[PDB]
Amino acid sequence: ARRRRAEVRQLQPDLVYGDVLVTAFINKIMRDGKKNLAARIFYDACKIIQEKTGQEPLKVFKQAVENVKPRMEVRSRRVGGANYQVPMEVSPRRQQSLALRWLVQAANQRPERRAAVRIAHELMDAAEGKGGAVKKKEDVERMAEANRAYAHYRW
Amino acid sequence: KAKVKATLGEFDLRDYRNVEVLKRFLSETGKILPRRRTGLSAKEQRILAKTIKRARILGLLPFTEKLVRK
Amino acid sequence: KGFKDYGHDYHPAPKTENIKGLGDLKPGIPKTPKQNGGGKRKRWTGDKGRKIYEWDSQAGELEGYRASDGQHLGSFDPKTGNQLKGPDPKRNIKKYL
Amino acid sequence: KRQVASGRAYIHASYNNTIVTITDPDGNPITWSSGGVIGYKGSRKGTPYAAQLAALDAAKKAMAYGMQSVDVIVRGTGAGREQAIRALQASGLQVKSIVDDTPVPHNGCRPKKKFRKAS
RNA sequence: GUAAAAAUGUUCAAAA
RNA sequence: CGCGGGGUGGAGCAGCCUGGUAGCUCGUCGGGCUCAUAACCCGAAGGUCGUCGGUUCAAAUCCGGCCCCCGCAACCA
RNA sequence: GUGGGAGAGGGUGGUGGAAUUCCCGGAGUAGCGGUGAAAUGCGCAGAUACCGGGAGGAACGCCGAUGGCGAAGGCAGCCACCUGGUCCACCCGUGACGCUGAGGCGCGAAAGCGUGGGGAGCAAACCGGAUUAGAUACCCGGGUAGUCCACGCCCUAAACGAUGCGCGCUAGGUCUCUGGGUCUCCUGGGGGCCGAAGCUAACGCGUUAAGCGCGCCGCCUGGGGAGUACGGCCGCAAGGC
Ligand SMILES: [Mg+2]
Ligand SMILES: [Mg+2]
Ligand SMILES: [Mg+2]
Ligand SMILES: [Mg+2]
Ligand SMILES: [Mg+2]
Ligand SMILES: [Mg+2]
Ligand SMILES: [Mg+2]
Ligand SMILES: [Mg+2]
Ligand SMILES: [Mg+2]
Ligand SMILES: [Mg+2]
Ligand SMILES: [Mg+2]
Ligand SMILES: [Mg+2]
Ligand SMILES: [Mg+2]
Ligand SMILES: [Mg+2]
Ligand SMILES: [Mg+2]
Ligand SMILES: [Mg+2]
Ligand SMILES: [Mg+2]
Ligand SMILES: [Mg+2]
Ligand SMILES: [Mg+2]
Ligand SMILES: [Mg+2]
Ligand SMILES: [Mg+2]
Ligand SMILES: [Mg+2]
Ligand SMILES: [Mg+2]
Ligand SMILES: [Mg+2]
Ligand SMILES: [Mg+2]
Ligand SMILES: [Mg+2]
Ligand SMILES: [Mg+2]
Ligand SMILES: [Mg+2]
Ligand SMILES: [Mg+2]
Ligand SMILES: [Mg+2]
Ligand SMILES: [Mg+2]
Ligand SMILES: [Mg+2]
Ligand SMILES: [Mg+2]
Ligand SMILES: [Mg+2]
Ligand SMILES: [Mg+2]
Ligand SMILES: [Mg+2]
Ligand SMILES: [Mg+2]
Ligand SMILES: [Mg+2]
Ligand SMILES: [Mg+2]
Ligand SMILES: [Mg+2]
Ligand SMILES: [Mg+2]
Ligand SMILES: [Mg+2]
Ligand SMILES: [Mg+2]
Ligand SMILES: [Mg+2]
Ligand SMILES: [Mg+2]
Ligand SMILES: [Mg+2]
Ligand SMILES: [Mg+2]
Ligand SMILES: [Mg+2]
Ligand SMILES: [Mg+2]
Ligand SMILES: [Mg+2]
Ligand SMILES: [Mg+2]
Ligand SMILES: [Mg+2]
Ligand SMILES: [Mg+2]
Ligand SMILES: [Mg+2]
Ligand SMILES: [Mg+2]
Ligand SMILES: [Mg+2]
Ligand SMILES: [Mg+2]
Ligand SMILES: [Mg+2]
Ligand SMILES: [Mg+2]
Ligand SMILES: [Mg+2]
Ligand SMILES: [Mg+2]
Ligand SMILES: [Mg+2]
Ligand SMILES: [Mg+2]
Ligand SMILES: [Mg+2]
Ligand SMILES: [Mg+2]
Ligand SMILES: [Mg+2]
Ligand SMILES: [Mg+2]
Ligand SMILES: [Mg+2]
Repeated sequence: ARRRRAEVRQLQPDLVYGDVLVTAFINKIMRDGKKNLAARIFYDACKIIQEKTGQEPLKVFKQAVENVKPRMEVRSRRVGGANYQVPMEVSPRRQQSLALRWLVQAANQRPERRAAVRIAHELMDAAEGKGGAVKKKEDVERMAEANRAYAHYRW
Repeated sequence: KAKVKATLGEFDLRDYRNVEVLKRFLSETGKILPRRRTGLSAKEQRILAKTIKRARILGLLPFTEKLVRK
Repeated sequence: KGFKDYGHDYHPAPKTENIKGLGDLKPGIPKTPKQNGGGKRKRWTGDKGRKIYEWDSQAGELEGYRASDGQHLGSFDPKTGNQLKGPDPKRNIKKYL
Repeated sequence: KRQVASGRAYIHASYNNTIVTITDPDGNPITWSSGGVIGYKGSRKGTPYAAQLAALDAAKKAMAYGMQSVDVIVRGTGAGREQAIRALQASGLQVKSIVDDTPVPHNGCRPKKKFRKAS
């Protein structure tokens, strides 16, 4: 805002895995202030992880998120005339926030039925480096460079 | 910094033939330099240029060559 | 049809009861300035009486604004009760009523 | 059709575009490039990034004929001139020398209007 | 020394 | 009527100059997104290549029947 | 009168390099150009970029400036010739010969006009492209008079310091150009800022006055109509008084 740099709210570490990064994800999964059904589903998914994935449903989460992080994004910018969308670097915590969001959306966008199964599958794929929210990241990066010329427009 | 007027003794500023004598007033590209860097007065800087030009006509003093390294 | 002037450059308000254009004609104030008119035209909210007429002196004509929004609704002949225009999108009278 | 060690490279950068042409010990072209040559077009040519790729693709081709030590002469005030010099140095070519020889009338023929504006 | 691009409509008094 | 140059995404339309490559703008669809609009930006449906046939692991390419539109010397009792 | 000073003062002739365009030659290839973004435009019939050679015209970069000169308009590379005004020093000459100035005469930016010449760049008009509701404009691509020279007209202007010229008197401080000299400063001419007293409607002016006085010319007397109409004069005309 106009005054200060807002306030970087802090997270209350997971209550089953404990971590301020596994919690936020549960915020997005959450709808209508239902922290309840939120977390719940997140683990019901971790379960499905084990099922076939004999891997830790904790790193399969850390990895996924990692593969879906926008190194650089393209943000608009009205110039002395028409508007140009400049390519810039994404804040570290900005990369996270987004990396997560898309995951959630990319999850519901799947043809699955149990929200757990979805948030489950997606995370697998996202970790494999080839999912739905992944395309988004591979893509949002494509935007940059494409408009690499307008580099001299960094604000 | 080093004032051009300084670095030299008693010279005839109306000597359109003394290469170096005059050759040392032409910036780094031939530009006949200002008092702010030569240090002559009104009546001087004048009679100076007049003569500096004369020398340019005789292939002695250059007209411009754009300094090297940019 | 048209005007009927002699030495005067503006049409006078014909006061009522002659104006058989609409029903119930009912007189009213002098609120809304003239186009530099020296004042304020003659109004006759009138049939309904949720309807207003102010007079066009140059024009010869009285023009209807709604009782509610205050939006120009037409121009009509005092003679007949046949309108003369379209509704002008661009003026409002309720700032004067 | 020849292959010379030492050569020369010219930089021309008008606010609309930047062109680089590599010559020889005399000034006779070996190859060139610029904004459009790369893949850009229009306004996105006066852009520095553009200039960059250019100077690169320029010398990049010069490599074929085997170019190494080559002076540099710059002409322009291009909103993308430096990148030219930079991209050059940072190439398989050694910037043997950098000079600025942008033409300039010693007050001669009247200019257009977009320029005559100075009076 | 250089913001592309955007027209136009309304009409009085209160103080001593 | 005879030589002999090509058909391709709906359209504009490159390779055939020495045989594995399904090229791109505009246009169509969503988006990015702007003041509207527009250049631009990214993904994308959009070409058995007319086809009976020879050639090959693979054929639009080496090439035969002419099927058709353009070019078409000239001729025309 | 004498001896010296500075200056883009004016006229004639001559001369230099930078750069633009066009031509010629070489090298080289897929775009250049341009804008807010584009398009028209130019380019495979080889353009843009580079190198070399040639022609031609116009203007004079750095010096250069709150700078100088001239009555104003106005004046700028360098060189020579012809020529004007002006400042200081010397107190040598003449001895009021001075100031102003209706009318008259000369000069007078740019544009414009005539005859002839010249024509690179720029550019009214004009043609295109975009923008826009339109765009007879702004922006872009082209482009002719004209700009340039000689001779002759034209005679206007925010021709502005919006301040007529001349002489005397009324604190200085500061910086700048140019002189003379018993060179931390004195002294004369000129260009700026801040400012005594004072004037002023205020804004501001102030030894360069809009201060304080005298001599002479010019002009004003409510806004619009109107710098129009008529008459007169001048002009090739446009027009001017
Ligand atoms: Mg000088
Ligand atoms: Mg009115
Ligand atoms: Mg451009
Ligand atoms: Mg613009
Ligand atoms: Mg409009
Ligand atoms: Mg109107
Ligand atoms: Mg209207
Ligand atoms: Mg009004
Ligand atoms: Mg009382
Ligand atoms: Mg002189
Ligand atoms: Mg002459
Ligand atoms: Mg001359
Ligand atoms: Mg030349
Ligand atoms: Mg021409
Ligand atoms: Mg040629
Ligand atoms: Mg063409
Ligand atoms: Mg061809
Ligand atoms: Mg060819
Ligand atoms: Mg050269
Ligand atoms: Mg040349
Ligand atoms: Mg004067
Ligand atoms: Mg002047
Ligand atoms: Mg003289
Ligand atoms: Mg003299
Ligand atoms: Mg004395
Ligand atoms: Mg005497
Ligand atoms: Mg005496
Ligand atoms: Mg005496
Ligand atoms: Mg005597
Ligand atoms: Mg006597
Ligand atoms: Mg005597
Ligand atoms: Mg005369
Ligand atoms: Mg004149
Ligand atoms: Mg003229
Ligand atoms: Mg003439
Ligand atoms: Mg004639
Ligand atoms: Mg002529
Ligand atoms: Mg011509
Ligand atoms: Mg001709
Ligand atoms: Mg032009
Ligand atoms: Mg426009
Ligand atoms: Mg418009
Ligand atoms: Mg408009
Ligand atoms: Mg407009
Ligand atoms: Mg133009
Ligand atoms: Mg033009
Ligand atoms: Mg004409
Ligand atoms: Mg004419
Ligand atoms: Mg003429
Ligand atoms: Mg007059
Ligand atoms: Mg007078
Ligand atoms: Mg002295
Ligand atoms: Mg003085
Ligand atoms: Mg003084
Ligand atoms: Mg006082
Ligand atoms: Mg006072
Ligand atoms: Mg003052
Ligand atoms: Mg004084
Ligand atoms: Mg003074
Ligand atoms: Mg003064
Ligand atoms: Mg008079
Ligand atoms: Mg009057
Ligand atoms: Mg009157
Ligand atoms: Mg007049
Ligand atoms: Mg008359
Ligand atoms: Mg006559
Ligand atoms: Mg005529
Ligand atoms: Mg007349």
